[PDB]
Amino acid sequence: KERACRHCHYITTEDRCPVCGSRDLSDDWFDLVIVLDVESRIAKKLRESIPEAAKVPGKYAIRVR
Amino acid sequence: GKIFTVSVTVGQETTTANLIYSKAKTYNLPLYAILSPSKVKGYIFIEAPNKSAVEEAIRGIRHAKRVLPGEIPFSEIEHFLEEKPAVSGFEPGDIVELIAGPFKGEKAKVVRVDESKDEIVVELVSSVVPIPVTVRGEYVRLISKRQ
Amino acid sequence: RETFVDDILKEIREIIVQMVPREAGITDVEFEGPELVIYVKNPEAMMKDGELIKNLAKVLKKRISVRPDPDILLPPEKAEELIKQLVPPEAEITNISFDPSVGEVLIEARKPGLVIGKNGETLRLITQKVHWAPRVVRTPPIQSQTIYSIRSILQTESKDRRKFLRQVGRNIYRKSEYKSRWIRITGLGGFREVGRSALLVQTDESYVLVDFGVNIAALKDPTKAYPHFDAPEFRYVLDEGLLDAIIITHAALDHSGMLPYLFRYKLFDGPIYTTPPTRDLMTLLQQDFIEIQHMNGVEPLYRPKDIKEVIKHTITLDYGEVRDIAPDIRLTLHNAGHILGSSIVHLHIGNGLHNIAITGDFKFIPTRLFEPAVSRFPRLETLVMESTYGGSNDYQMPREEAEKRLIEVIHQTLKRGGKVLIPAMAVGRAQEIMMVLEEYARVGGIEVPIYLDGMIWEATAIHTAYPEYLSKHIREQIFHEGYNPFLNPIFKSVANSRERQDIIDSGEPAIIIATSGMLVGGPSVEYFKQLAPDPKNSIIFVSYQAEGTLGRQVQRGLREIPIVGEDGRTEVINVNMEVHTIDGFSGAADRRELMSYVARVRPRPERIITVHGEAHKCLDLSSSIHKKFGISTRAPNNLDAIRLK
Amino acid sequence: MIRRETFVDDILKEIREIIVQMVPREAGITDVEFEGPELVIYVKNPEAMMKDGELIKNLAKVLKKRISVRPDPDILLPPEKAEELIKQLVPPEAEITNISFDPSVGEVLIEARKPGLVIGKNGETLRLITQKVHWAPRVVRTPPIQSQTIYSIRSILQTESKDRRKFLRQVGRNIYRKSEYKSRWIRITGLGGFREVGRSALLVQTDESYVLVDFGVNIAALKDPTKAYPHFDAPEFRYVLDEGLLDAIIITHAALDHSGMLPYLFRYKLFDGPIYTTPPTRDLMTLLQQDFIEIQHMNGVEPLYRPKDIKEVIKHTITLDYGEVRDIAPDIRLTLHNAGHILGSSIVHLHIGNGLHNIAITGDFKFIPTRLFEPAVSRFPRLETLVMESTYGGSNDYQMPREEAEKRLIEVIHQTLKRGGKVLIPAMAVGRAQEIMMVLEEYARVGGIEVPIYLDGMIWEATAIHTAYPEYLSKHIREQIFHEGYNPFLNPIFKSVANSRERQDIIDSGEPAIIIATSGMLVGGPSVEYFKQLAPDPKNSIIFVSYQAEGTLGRQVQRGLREIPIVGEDGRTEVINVNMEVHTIDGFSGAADRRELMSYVARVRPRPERIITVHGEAHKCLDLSSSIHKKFGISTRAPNNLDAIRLK
RNA sequence: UUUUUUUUUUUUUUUUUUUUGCGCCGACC
DNA sequence: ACTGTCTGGACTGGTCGGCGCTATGATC
DNA sequence: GATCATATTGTCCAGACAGT
Ligand SMILES: [Zn+2]
Ligand SMILES: [Zn+2]
Ligand SMILES: [Zn+2]
Repeated sequence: KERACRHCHYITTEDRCPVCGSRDLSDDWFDLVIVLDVESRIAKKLRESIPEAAKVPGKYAIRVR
Repeated sequence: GKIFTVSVTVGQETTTANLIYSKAKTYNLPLYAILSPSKVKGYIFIEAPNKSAVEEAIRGIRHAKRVLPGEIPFSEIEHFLEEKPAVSGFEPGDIVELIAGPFKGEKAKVVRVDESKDEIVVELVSSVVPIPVTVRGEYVRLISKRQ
Repeated sequence: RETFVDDILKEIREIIVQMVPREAGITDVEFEGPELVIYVKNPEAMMKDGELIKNLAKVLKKRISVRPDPDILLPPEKAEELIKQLVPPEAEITNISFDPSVGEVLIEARKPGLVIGKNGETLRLITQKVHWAPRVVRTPPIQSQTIYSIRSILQTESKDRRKFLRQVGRNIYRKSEYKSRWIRITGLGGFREVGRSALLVQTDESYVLVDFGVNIAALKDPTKAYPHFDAPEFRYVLDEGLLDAIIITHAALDHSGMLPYLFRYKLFDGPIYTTPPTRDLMTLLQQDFIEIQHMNGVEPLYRPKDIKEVIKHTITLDYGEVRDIAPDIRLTLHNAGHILGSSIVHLHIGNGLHNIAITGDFKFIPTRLFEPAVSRFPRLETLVMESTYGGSNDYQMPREEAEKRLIEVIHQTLKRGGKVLIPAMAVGRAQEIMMVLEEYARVGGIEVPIYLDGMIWEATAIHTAYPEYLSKHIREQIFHEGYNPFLNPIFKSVANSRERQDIIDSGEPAIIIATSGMLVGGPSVEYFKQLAPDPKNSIIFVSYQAEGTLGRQVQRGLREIPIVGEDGRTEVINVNMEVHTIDGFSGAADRRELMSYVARVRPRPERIITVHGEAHKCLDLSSSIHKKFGISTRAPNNLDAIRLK
Repeated sequence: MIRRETFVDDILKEIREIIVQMVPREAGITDVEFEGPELVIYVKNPEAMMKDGELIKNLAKVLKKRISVRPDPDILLPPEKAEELIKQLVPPEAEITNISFDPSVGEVLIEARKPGLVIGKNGETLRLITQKVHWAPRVVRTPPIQSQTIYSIRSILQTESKDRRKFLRQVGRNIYRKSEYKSRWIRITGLGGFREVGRSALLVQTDESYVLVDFGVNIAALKDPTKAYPHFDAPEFRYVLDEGLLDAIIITHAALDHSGMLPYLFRYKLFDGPIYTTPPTRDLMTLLQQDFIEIQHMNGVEPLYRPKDIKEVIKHTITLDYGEVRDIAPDIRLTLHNAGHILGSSIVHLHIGNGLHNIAITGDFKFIPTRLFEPAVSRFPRLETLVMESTYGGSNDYQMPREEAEKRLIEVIHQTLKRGGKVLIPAMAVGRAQEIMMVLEEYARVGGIEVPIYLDGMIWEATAIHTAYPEYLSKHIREQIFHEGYNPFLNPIFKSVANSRERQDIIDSGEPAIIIATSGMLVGGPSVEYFKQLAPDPKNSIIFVSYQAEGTLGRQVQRGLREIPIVGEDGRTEVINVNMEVHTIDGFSGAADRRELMSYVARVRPRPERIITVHGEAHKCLDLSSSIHKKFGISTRAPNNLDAIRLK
């Protein structure tokens, strides 16, 4: 199963969080966002919404529940 | 860059987006970002400088049908990136339809709305007696808006 | 909520492996509803005798169900052959079913006593030589559609049933023996009124609903037809899904009418604890109610799939069997004597903290059908009693002269060549009338056939399927002797309208027992229409006739009744037949019977709650009990909560 | 909060239509909205609104609602010009102290020593000044003695004006979510205080609205949380709190066993809504909660709630006066009547539906005349169910009469002042202490004693609150304050200490004095220090006015034991020798005895259909219920906790 | 030394009588 | 006003019998 | 090993129409 972090909204397959090292990950999330370039327009839009998102390219989630 | 639409099989947008992302990573495709909202079914958004990059990225995948010949303005998909509760935007007194949950395919009237717990209380319209029930905000769909 | 079922299961497994010898080979231990299931690889060492199983059940205080491991399973054909060879030929085995998922074989036999054994040793022998846990049910002498349908539904949904049972067992044993801080009793319906009964038992840990029913008299008004769904406690229980179980006292629409409505809107997901006769009769009655509501043109309350879901969520309990339905509540059922499968609900909350007995509809005098209600309990503190006949002047006539008058009226009618039409309920008084008629005809008094039309045949078949729930006389006749009173050749069933027309047109005398006491539907109206002009015939009323019904119009003495004809014109029915009324066959307890039950109950309850009756009748009964015995009595209204402890 | 159907828009439209039809065009209606139970009307030209005083009364009678008329915020006088006009226009004898302006709603708060001059005959002065200033006035009484609690509450309300206005608007929208609705059924569940003393909790439940009455805490069994707090495990209470369906909370009087649990709900965000209480009750319950958390911190135990929770309780409290009928629910109307137990003590009267049923919850009350407060109101327009306290419901529970108790207290003070002995009277700050000071002042008025009386602790705050609210006192005290012009509270013999130095040098002065201190149980405060420094002083007297509980220093003092070892601070123990005589006068209690309860039952009007006896021991409650049933024939009940009784 | 809320009775049972379509190929008159 | 071009349509009735054809990829 | 959504979008005659 794939779970998303509650802090940086990063989806990872292991317990450790490779972005902020948070131990609270949520198994329920929607609207998967894939970031390949940091300077992307949608990455910039997500940055002003969630400050911790789009710091490192990879999978991301819009909301955590 | 520019937002482009890729028509994919309904209910399997996340896997197609993941395969496209992996192919772009492995083969160094000039793909900027990929957005796949859960509410949108059968369509994904890929940011690329030109549609030729999208066409080259999505080819070779059975589940990527075609790229829509057009460019989406960023204001159209701006609201998708913003995080808003599903309960918000609902007012008591209207009629909603429960897409999922134990009450699938049932019409209900909204009674109480609270954004703290992200839950909405509704009353079934076909019930002979009013029995309020608590359901998730994302499970309901607004049929009509009255009061 | 937090649960400790895993720790309890681990402790139980440790106790088992401490007590059971190692050669048995215990593999899995789990909970299936209110009983414990143990899987072993060597059933021979586990159950060489019943003493080990009895000791395990006594120590664990659970119902032990030993099943073989699924890996060691004989082929179904070899298993069937071995079961047929082991069972004596006197027990006629009809159907044998197998469950590949869990070790269990269902055996349908005409004589389940021989299959079970004198002390259960035959079941152990079968499950040892064949490695299949046996379950024995009775094949009725008269085929029943409802019971066959229920068995087919249970067999075809084995996986869902097993999942539901496992979930129920996990929910029941979420924690060990817990002492409740307080016990609360609230009545959502049936308090100071007749019909739409609903009793909620609330503790600090578990919630129990008792005889959730519906009202038919006030069906036009939704505020009185259904129990109070607006109660804050009931709303909190239903919204959070904290309802542990639902128990139905007996199969009647005022006690089980609202049960499928909860499953229609997914308001309930737990188990239902009724006796098998109660389950079958309540399913038949609910189906008939749905069909009647559909035929009347009104919107049906629920659907047959909801009744199927009720069947799939029903756990069957016998008389005197103690089962754990909650972490702090223990439930046992005792005979009530009202109808077939009628049970008095006894609740043992805590480890001796409190005891509640909900009698419901019951009878305390011996009858031709069932034994009198059980008045002895291991412990009793609060008693909930019906007050249908709680008035001071309410005194039903004794049974013997009422049945003598019925017999002499029938004999007089048959002497002149007339026909006897007896409108009656689907269950209850009809079977008592058939038993009385069979007793009268067994000595050669009458030779005319007795015709049962409508649901009378189905109810008779259901009654034959469960002879152990009947009275001691019928039980002795069926078991000790080879004579079945229900299997008399005088009882005939009419299949279609052609047979009914032949019966009506025949000049030979006959007795017809229809299925509509008020002549408001069914074959009763047709029989009355086609037999009214004949002066030799007679009609006997054995139940109260409500105002506005055809039966009340005939009973009052109306010689002519204008009705709508087939062509749309008014038709006149000339009632030249004799009219008789014998209301001595009512299954409800008399006021004298209620007083005798209060006086002779052991132990004496601390308080008595009077429900299920008119407000003045309930108040009169409570005042009479308080003045005669000194016990504190209350007659609360609806939405009233009483803190017993 | 939680969103509801909120049909208040149609009701407001109909009310505006009625106002337009009745009130003239020149009034200039601009905005009509609900601020709690009251109705707020904004007018461009308030001159034509109130040319005659009968128009507002007629509009209020027609609309059946309290109406507050304020000018539109578009036109407003400057605050300096408005203040100058108000100061120069009111009579100089009003003695206005502080003037505060609220430009958001166009309301001015006026604080004066004599609000009667500001209001005038049927509000003619108020109408004239708000016509000449174009500002909605609100008048409160400035106490002769400065009160820290009242000043802090007023400052908090003024500084938090916008959130208070938003909360009031939300409350008004929630109250009028439906029109005049007739309830189908009424039931009352006792979550606490039933067949027990303390931690009272009464929940009135209808098919539309839920009302909580007197949410309190128990201090005798605080060690066990099950017996200290109201029953939160009740399914009805859980359903009400989880769904946010609690319409309002009403407090009968300020006590820890009636209002001690209020900050707990706001600490964990369990309840969000209005609290209806008398302003003296609000001030005294805030003081009591502050004392409770202070003594909890001093004892080393974790406090139940923080002072910010008390501030939240203050910000969510709506104040009502005696005899004012207000709508708190679509089907429930609330009225408060005098109880006579303590200052601000009220009898909760609930009018459910349009004459469908009426419930009166007396709580703690007194029926005999009292020097401090008038006797409880026994006359109601409609009454069907009566809920009353049963603290002294036993047949032998007859208390010692006040007149000869006062005579005994006077002779004790005489025999202890002729010899020049010091006096120590341990009493609670809210209870019998004020009655003791009133008795002493009346005795010293003739000239029997001239030694000043020192009040140490929270007694000064309670005295200041009593001065700030004299209209809730007895008829004689109101007469003396208003027309006689003499203030019994302002006697020169009443002195207040400043710090521990004043206590120390008044201890070592040696002159005879009368000392009143809080913490009558002698568990803390200045009382223990005063007793420690008074124990070796020969020839002194101490009077006890309340019952003493086991395990306390007061019980040991009352027992008359010669050796009283008391553990001191910093982990060291101290031993003192007592030669100080003890006096026991339990005649100043504010709880009605058995005879008063029977007299109240007999003299109530109209006779209720049923009487429910609560707030007392189980045997006493049962005895009182049986006695009332045998004497008057009324169907009485003594329900236990978690018992719901259907009334209609 | 003080203003603006209201109040009361008429609707009954525990339930009922039968393979459509699609296309291809061959063939007769 | 002529003239070549694009588009739509109907393709004789009946009868005999036979011979196939009417899901699939991806979790849980 | 069992189920679940989804599953792609032949020539000739006559009438209407751009082109010169
Ligand atoms: Zn993270
Ligand atoms: Zn019944
Ligand atoms: Zn009190």
